[PDB]
Amino acid sequence: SGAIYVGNYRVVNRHLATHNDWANLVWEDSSRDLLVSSTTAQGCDTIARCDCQTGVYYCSSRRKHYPVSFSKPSLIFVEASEYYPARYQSHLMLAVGHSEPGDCGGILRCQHGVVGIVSTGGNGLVGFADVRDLLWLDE
Ligand SMILES: CSc1ccc2ncccc2c1NC(=O)N1CCC[C@H](C(N)=O)C1
Ligand SMILES: [Zn+2]
Repeated sequence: SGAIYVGNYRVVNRHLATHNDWANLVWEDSSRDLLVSSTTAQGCDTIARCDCQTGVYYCSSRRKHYPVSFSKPSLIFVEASEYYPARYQSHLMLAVGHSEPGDCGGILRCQHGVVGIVSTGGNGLVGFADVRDLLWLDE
């Protein structure tokens, strides 16, 4: 679990969005596993606007932060789960690191700010949904 709070927006994994997230929907994209909802309070976070490929992510299954080198956002095949059929997820970045399903929502950050959130994983792999292209989050 986990979310990004910037301005009057809350960014979450679309597969973990609540009834309240859907009732205050701003934008969602099943192909990116992202959902953004509106908030009444002003949010705590800043979004990176960069091309960093190194950063640090929070891993809830270890209560620890880990450094990672990650690929550029791309279209990656993702196996079928209880939430989605087998499909290509877009704007996804992969890295070597520990992750478990409950780790989705953990923030990936670089020196410039929030880069994205955990969205997929595998045997010694972890995937992050990029948010750096969503320029409207800052306005
Ligand atoms: C951090 S999530 C994770 C981690 C390790 C895992 N190992 C083995 C198998 C699955 C793992 C898994 N789950 C995962 O990738 N998906 C299920 C939830 C929705 C995700 C999506 N964005 O389509 C795909
Ligand atoms: Zn950066």
